[PDB]
Amino acid sequence: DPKIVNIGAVLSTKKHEQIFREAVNQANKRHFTRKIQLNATSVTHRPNAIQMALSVCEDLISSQVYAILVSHPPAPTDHLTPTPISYTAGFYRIPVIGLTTRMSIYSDKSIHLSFLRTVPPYSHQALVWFEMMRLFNWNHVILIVSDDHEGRAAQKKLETLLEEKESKADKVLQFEPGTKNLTALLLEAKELEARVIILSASEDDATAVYKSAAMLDMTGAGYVWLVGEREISGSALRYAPDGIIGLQLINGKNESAHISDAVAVVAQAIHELFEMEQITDPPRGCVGNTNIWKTGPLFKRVLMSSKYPDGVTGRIEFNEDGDRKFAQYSIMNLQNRKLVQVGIFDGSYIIQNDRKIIWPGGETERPQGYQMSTRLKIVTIHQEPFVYVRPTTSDGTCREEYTINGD
Amino acid sequence: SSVDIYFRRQVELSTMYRHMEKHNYESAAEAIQAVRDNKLHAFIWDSAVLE
Amino acid sequence: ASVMLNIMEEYDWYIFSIVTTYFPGYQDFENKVRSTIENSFVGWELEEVIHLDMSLDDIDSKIQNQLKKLQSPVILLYCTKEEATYIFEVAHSVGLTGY
Amino acid sequence: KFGTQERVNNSNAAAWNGMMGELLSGQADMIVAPLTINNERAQYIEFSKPF
Amino acid sequence: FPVLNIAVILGRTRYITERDIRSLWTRDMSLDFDVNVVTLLVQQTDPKSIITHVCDLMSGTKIHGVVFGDDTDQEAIAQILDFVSSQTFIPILGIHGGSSMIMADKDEMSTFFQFGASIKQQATVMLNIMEEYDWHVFSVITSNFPGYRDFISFIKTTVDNSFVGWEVQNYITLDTSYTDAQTLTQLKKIHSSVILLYCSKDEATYIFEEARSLGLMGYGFVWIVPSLVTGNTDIIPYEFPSGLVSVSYDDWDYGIEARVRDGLGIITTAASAMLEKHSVIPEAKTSCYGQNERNDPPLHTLHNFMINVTWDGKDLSFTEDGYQANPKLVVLLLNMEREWEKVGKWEAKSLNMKYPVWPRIDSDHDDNHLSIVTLEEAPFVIVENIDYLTGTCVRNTVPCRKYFRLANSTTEGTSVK
Ligand SMILES: *[C@@H]1O[C@H](CO)[C@@H](O[C@@H]2O[C@H](CO)[C@@H](O)[C@H](O)[C@H]2NC(C)=O)[C@H](O)[C@H]1NC(C)=O
Ligand SMILES: *[C@@H]1O[C@H](CO)[C@@H](O[C@@H]2O[C@H](CO)[C@@H](O)[C@H](O)[C@H]2NC(C)=O)[C@H](O)[C@H]1NC(C)=O
Ligand SMILES: *[C@@H]1O[C@H](CO)[C@@H](O[C@@H]2O[C@H](CO)[C@@H](O)[C@H](O)[C@H]2NC(C)=O)[C@H](O)[C@H]1NC(C)=O
Repeated sequence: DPKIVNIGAVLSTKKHEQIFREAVNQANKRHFTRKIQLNATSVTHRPNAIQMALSVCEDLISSQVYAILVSHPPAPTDHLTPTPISYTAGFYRIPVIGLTTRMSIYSDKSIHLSFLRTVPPYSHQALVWFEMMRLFNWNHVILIVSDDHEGRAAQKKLETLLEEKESKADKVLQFEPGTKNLTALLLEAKELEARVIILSASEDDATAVYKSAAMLDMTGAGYVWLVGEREISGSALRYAPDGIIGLQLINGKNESAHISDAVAVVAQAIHELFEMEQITDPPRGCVGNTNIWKTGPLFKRVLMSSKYPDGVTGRIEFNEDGDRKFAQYSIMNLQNRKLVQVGIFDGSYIIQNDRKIIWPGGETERPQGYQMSTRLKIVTIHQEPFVYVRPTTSDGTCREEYTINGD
Repeated sequence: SSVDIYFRRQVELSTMYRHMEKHNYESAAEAIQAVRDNKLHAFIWDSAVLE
Repeated sequence: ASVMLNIMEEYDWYIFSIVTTYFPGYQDFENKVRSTIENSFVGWELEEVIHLDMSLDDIDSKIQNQLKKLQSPVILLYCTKEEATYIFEVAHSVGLTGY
Repeated sequence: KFGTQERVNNSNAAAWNGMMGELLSGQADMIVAPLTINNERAQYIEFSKPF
Repeated sequence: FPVLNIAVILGRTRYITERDIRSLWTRDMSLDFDVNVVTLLVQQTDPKSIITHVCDLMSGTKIHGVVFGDDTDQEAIAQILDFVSSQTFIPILGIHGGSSMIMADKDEMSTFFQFGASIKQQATVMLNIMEEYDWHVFSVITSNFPGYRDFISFIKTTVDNSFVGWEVQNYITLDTSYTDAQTLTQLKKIHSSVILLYCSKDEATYIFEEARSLGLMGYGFVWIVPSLVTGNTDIIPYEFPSGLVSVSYDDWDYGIEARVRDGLGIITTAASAMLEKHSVIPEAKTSCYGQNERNDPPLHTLHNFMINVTWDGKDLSFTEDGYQANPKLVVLLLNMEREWEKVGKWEAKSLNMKYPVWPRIDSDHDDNHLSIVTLEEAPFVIVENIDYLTGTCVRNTVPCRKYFRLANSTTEGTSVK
């Protein structure tokens, strides 16, 4: 017997809705038709802050969708808009799959427990940096983060990567967002021995970061910069520097691929699911409900273990947090004040494109990150036998006083 | 002082830990002085500074 | 039983329990072990001895309640082969088979 | 004091501070003083062969 | 003069009308500050019903402040209303039940917040009980809902002081997704005195089922239960292996109706501290349409300028959860016959248990807790006062009790600490 098992989604435009329905129709042929029926429902996301969600409950929850897909609004406005749905479905215990939400704001699964997305967050980009750090053998770096769940998460992830190694926490630097005056900290940064730098921030903040950094001549050769996708993009580039490593997520802009891929992957999660018994349909009707949906966590469990490595977006596997695993990034260079692909990163191993490496100062290769410090500031305490303290005799610093043995 | 770690970790010495704590000093000059001043009957510190 | 003890001694597994069934020689097994374990100077520990068989339809309940208490690392089992199958399924449920 | 790891006020978790924390902090790259060498400190920092 | 606009909602399975308390609060409300009230009630809670209704009342009239009342303890509800708060910027609070029940960390934009209490603090309350009778707790598990990771740290923070001699035996997570068994087999490994629970009553229901099979229900495995479960005072799952401490704020101790007036008073005083003190208290203005950013955020709204206030002289200073920083708490024990007998009450810093002696669960077993008195002398035992500065006894000593002499008196007397 075939029961159309509805699915639901929120997408940027009606064309993408048609793409969704098309992929769904392709879906019946791939998984067994007799066992289950697939039906597609979606919304074009008219921009109402608290009413789209109203309709999600009124229409989609009333339609008991077995799962929902979501994408970042086509209109280029707002940040992390898909907060409400994760809460709203949360009562429903209905799995949600995001296509375009690479933002780490919804990483907080203690309140975003029902939340998920195919793309890895900005924090996971650190996987690259550790591998990058691994190749070049610089164990000494500096980390500059904005102060928020995003930056702190990035720090936690990278440090966790380092934890397997002897923990490497030298020179972490936290600044708070929206701050135009940031030079003072960099003066502090010069002091530190390590010459390689990595940073995560928003585009607006990054302008201020580079603006302040250029004043103190931080960009000069013997210094290295590693950065997030957001940093290379936008206004960050214009008052922006040269020879700095950068990252861009593969197929990040285009959800449709992620739509077909996520749906194929979800299909494994639901079709396999029905192999199990004691299943319950998602709560039908928003009204009359206060209870969770017992199946939902199970649906999450299979869906996280869904496999489907072959895919339009690339290999698919999910980490413990529900974040995607081994997403491919394309390394970017600033050559001649323009973005170029020096190499591309896929899987656990980096790949080197034919293009010549660029660094600060123009050297083909710039491996050494330990110039070091000629002068050491030494500290002590006042302990009588091994240390003595006398005031400078007037201006003169010291006395010609002699040891018992004549010296 | 590092011996405080010994008293800390030594639950066996908890009694002494507090007994000690309540009389502690910012420095050796005052700690030696108390015994010299006879304010405090006993002083505890590592030998190299003390001998 | 002696060989079981020698094996345990060789790996120096001092602490152990015995799960047995009403199957023949169970009482003596305990007796032989008592003497063998008792004579030695060493302070090895016998944790539990369990004697169980189906009685009515609560054998699983009673067995499960009785088996659940045990915490020991090294278990000597004694029963018919088939019974061993059932006891092992039950142990797999109990989590006693694990590392 | 050279300093010891202690509860940081309300936070209750903090660096040893004093001479050592300045060292972690990077105020003083290297510490030359009469410092006893112990494991609690040892995990945090490298120590030379005892003098 | 000011003529503020306010709304309050009573939702319930227990009988009272908002009108009753409406006129009451306005009478009580009347002298202190100007207020205009619209009262509405709704029978059962839903994400859609509540959202729709609150937007329905708010938009029609430009109310500035409201409160929420319910006869239900559902866990999700708080978050939902909180979500509305992040977008609206309209102050909200709640006096009873679920809204009063704790919720996950508040967003950067201020939300509604009367329910939460530093869970850490809550645990320290529980620890006070543990300090009296609990050491080497059996287990602390981040099983479900908010703070699985968060609860985990504090236990460490509590343990980190190392003032006394604290320690843990069981430290795991998990429940529903796979066989309960990995967590269960791990749980089998722990062998300790007090079980610590941080899971919802629903989860707990299953956990009760787990514990009986597990053997946790048996003696030597006390349960420490928070509001996560405790919240359903009216309803206790029979399978809930009783005698374990279940404790949260009590309805009998404080009237549910009682909470609303005070809050209204606080609102009034907030306005007197904001409005009177050179500030404009703006209306909600836009809640149900488009995405225009609600004509931007109100300038100088000053909602959180005061977090530690009083009302009627009551120290109702608030926490980061908006919660009375003077936690008014009572200790409740799951009794032998489905009853939350008042185990004790918590006042300020000090922890109070009504009965000094530890109750024998059912019949005394294997001569447990034999009452032994050892005379004190230079040769064998020696008694000194506990470190009251910490409120604790010396680690290498034993905390001791005695009966404060009251021979003539009916009472045995208490000579504790
Ligand atoms: C399968 O789902 C689709 C999409 O939700 C349904 O198509 C809608 O049908 C309703 C009828 O109530 C129309 O009002 C909509 O215009 C249709 N498309 C939408 C909602 O955008 C379809 O009816 C469902 N199939 C069945 C058998 O119910
Ligand atoms: C941002 O603020 C910093 C700190 O006030 C400014 O740094 C000061 O620059 C002035 C020169 O105008 C010096 O006299 C001070 O000594 C600097 N401060 C310190 C720490 O001594 C900085 O000028 C401001 N931004 C800029 C570049 O205008
Ligand atoms: C986003 O997805 C669309 C649709 O899948 C891609 O458009 C396809 O581009 C390929 C180029 O090899 C064509 O062969 C197809 O005919 C196009 N439509 C399809 C596949 O149905 C588009 O390429 C994707 N975005 C990017 C940047 O690759």
